[PDB]
Amino acid sequence: DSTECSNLLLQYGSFCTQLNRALTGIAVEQDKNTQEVFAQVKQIYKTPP
Amino acid sequence: TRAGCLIGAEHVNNSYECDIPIGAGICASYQTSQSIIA
Ligand SMILES: *[C@@H]1O[C@H](CO)[C@@H](O)[C@H](O)[C@H]1NC(C)=O
Repeated sequence: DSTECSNLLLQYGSFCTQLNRALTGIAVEQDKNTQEVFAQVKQIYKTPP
Repeated sequence: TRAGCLIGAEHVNNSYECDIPIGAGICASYQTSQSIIA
């Protein structure tokens, strides 16, 4: 909540941008992990009685 | 959605294989004029 933010951003928010890119890659990477471990076969057969 | 509120795309009831990971069971694609669908 600092009253100057644009100067702070243009001087040091690019490191945070790169690290946020790293976290976004990790997040999409975890989603792809869940997809490849649970969706090996994409066929839905209903449970028989 | 459970992930958040989405503005700017048209929701469709039918489902396809998705390439843009949104989250909370929702995905995005650009095919339908032509507009982004969720
Ligand atoms: C999608 O489902 C909702 C469920 O209420 C319905 O109101 C809507 O008309 C449906 N749209 C299409 C294109 O089937």
